[PDB]
Amino acid sequence: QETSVLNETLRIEKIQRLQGGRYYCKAENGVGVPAIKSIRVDVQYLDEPVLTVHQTFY
Amino acid sequence: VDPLVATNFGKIRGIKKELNNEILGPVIQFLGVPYAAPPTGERRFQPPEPPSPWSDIRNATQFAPVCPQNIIDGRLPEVMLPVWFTNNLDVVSSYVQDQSEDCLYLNIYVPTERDSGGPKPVMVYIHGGSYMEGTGNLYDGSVLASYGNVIVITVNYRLGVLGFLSTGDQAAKGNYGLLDLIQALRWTSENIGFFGGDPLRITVFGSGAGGSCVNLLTLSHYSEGLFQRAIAQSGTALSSWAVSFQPAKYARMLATKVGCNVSDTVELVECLQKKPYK
Ligand SMILES: *[C@@H]1O[C@H](CO)[C@@H](O)[C@H](O)[C@H]1NC(C)=O
Repeated sequence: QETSVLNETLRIEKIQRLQGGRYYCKAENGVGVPAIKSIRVDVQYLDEPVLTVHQTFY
Repeated sequence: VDPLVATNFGKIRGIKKELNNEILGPVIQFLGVPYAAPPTGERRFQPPEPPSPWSDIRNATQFAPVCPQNIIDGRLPEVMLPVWFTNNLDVVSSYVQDQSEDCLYLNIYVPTERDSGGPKPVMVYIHGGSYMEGTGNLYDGSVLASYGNVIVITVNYRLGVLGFLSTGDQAAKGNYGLLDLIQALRWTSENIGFFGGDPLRITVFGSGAGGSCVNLLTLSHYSEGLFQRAIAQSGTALSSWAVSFQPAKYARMLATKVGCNVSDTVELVECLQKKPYK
């Protein structure tokens, strides 16, 4: 997702699988090198399993 | 014309055969020639014995009965048999519809003619799909014999239970089918000279399990001097299905199925010898 928000708080309500990933907070003021911090949001889940079967000298 | 040959066991009459080809010369066929005694009665599960002689002229104008078998989709293994066989069982079935335990017969194809002169080479074809079925009668050696100017022989040996049952001890040593093949080669060595064949140039060849047979024969001392060359098509003695490593196991399953599963292996075999081959 293309997600550039100008806010000291990141808020994602009712998160989804795809909304997961690596986010970085960039902070700059002109003096020196911008400050960056990284974080990995790891949304977790467990869908319903699928069960299939196959048949098969002599 | 009227192919008659006198062997060590008696006079035999053959049959002339023309080929559907203008360059190929005709051939002489000797069908249903006995190379061993019938493996019936006390001779079941026993090595082959030489054939009995005859005083008249014996006819060899038609194939003899084939060894007992059940290929009418009686749970045969397709992965081991040649595709031409499994894909045409209706025709194949016609070649093995006439069966008997007395099935130790071979067929001889003799060319009627080239270049170098002298006794002609003998090529003995050993058939085999899974050791349970088949017959040399399926392989017409007429063209190979006529074209190559060589003698071609097809052999019928004991199959499946009757040909390979073994109790893992002295009660039944097994390899009866191989012993028939050895015996057929013996007969050939001793009588093929009467047909113009060279016993010093005998080549054994076979495809599939037939190829397995060829290699197994080359590892047996019983083959010394019998033949000089071997051709193995799509078959070896090293494959997983070339040899039965647990004969006793299967021998008892059979016995249980027919009510012959007794403790004593000797009594078990005698019990089987009383049962109808079918
Ligand atoms: C930042 O976002 C939060 C919620 O996401 C909001 O309540 C707040 O007013 C915002 N403030 C600024 C300065 O962006």
